[PDB]
Amino acid sequence: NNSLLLHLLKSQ
Amino acid sequence: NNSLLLHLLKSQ
Amino acid sequence: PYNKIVSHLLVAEPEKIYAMPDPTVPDSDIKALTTLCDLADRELVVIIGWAKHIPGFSTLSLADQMSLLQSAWMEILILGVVYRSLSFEDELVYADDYIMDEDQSKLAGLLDLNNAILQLVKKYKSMKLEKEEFVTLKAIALANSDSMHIEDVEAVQKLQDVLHEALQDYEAGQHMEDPRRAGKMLMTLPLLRQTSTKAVQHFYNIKLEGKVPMHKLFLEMLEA
Amino acid sequence: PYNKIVSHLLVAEPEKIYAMPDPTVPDSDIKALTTLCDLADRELVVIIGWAKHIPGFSTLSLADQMSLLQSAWMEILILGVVYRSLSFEDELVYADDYIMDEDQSKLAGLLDLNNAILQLVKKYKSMKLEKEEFVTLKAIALANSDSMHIEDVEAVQKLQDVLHEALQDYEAGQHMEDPRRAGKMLMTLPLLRQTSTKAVQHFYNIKLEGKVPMHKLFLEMLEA
Ligand SMILES: O=[N+]([O-])c1ccc2[nH]ccc2c1
Ligand SMILES: O=[N+]([O-])c1ccc2[nH]ccc2c1
Repeated sequence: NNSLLLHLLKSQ
Repeated sequence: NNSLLLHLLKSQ
Repeated sequence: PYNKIVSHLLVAEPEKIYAMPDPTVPDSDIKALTTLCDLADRELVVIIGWAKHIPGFSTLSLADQMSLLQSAWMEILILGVVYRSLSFEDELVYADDYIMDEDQSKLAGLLDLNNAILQLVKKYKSMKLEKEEFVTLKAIALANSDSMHIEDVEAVQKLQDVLHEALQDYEAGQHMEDPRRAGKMLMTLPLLRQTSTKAVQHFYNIKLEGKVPMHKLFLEMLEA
Repeated sequence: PYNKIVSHLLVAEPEKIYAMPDPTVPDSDIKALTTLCDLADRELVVIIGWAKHIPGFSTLSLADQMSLLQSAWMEILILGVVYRSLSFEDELVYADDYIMDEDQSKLAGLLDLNNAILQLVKKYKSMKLEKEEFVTLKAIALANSDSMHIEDVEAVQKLQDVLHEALQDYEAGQHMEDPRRAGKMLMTLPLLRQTSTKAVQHFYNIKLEGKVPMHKLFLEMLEA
């Protein structure tokens, strides 16, 4: 859950 | 031209 | 007027991005590799936002969205370079400011990888690949990326089916002279998969040698 | 009654061949790898004679016939194992006398390769792959093998087209419930290409370590 990929996928 | 693959491809 | 999915992918197509190799740094393999990894890092952001425009991609679990991108990202990057290169001869358009010929590929240690990318270019030139076909194949490459880690197998199959249908509908309307054109386009995906595997192995090894700096997102996709 | 090319490929399908692991030799990674390389060596002879039954293959230059086989041989070997494995669960039927489960794959150092072969098996089970589709995909894998060294590009394209047409004709007649089945079958080829590349790299490395004896023909295909 530290993943930049996950962060950008959540990013609106 | 020493190739076993070529030999088998020529083989009748 | 043709398939709406194809029209939608065309409008979702991200804007060009420049490599901007540092003009103060001497030319070297390390500069060329730094520049390409930096360009890939920035394109990966743009690819994540693009995937969200693909009908049904945003409905998958974030886990499945990550899995598809972790498997397909280098195929997506390679297809972009391939499309940009179609009007060139024996040159790869990484970016409008970063066009590599054979000499430059040799200087970067990329001759073998770049010759395989040029093999993809040669096949798509002979087929007169259109932008419509390019953007549909990019989306199919994402949906068909064969991740070992998919949660909702049936939902990922439905995404493949929707995009495959769009390609077939596009080809049935635009290319009546060749009723097998859609299949010929799908038959280019194995070489894209093969070239992607070669690229990832090559940049993973460069990561190991530790002489080329790489940004967080590129590193995360290489480590996946 | 269906497509003649498909009927012809079915009758050209070679007979089963046994692994015959040496029952006097203790079980080990070296025995398992020796047995598989010996089995591949014998199947490669059978694959060469099979390819001659493919309409138009024998009309190519011997150079182009060699190029196609040098690129596709491991895909052809893998598809055979995949087809034989479709009624099994988490086991690979190399031969009726050589069925590997996860424990045996671990013991041979083949867990990662065999998990990727099992991924192909899982997809073809879900699609209810038929023998007709198997033999047509094997021939397509040969014709679409993306050799860098082709002399008669247009003749190789015509071979692809003839076999692609046979698959489409087969699916149009046998599978009216799914007018995209031919394309779905073509969309399995990237994973076959990826798994083949993994297999060749793995056996090339075993060749380098020099602890597993290999016969002339297998060695020639690995060195290509
Ligand atoms: O093949 N590559 O490693 C590769 C392909 C496309 C790219 N676009 C930006 C960087 C990059 C690298
Ligand atoms: O994957 N392999 O290395 C592999 C695949 C199929 C085979 N059939 C006989 C040997 C063999 C090896």
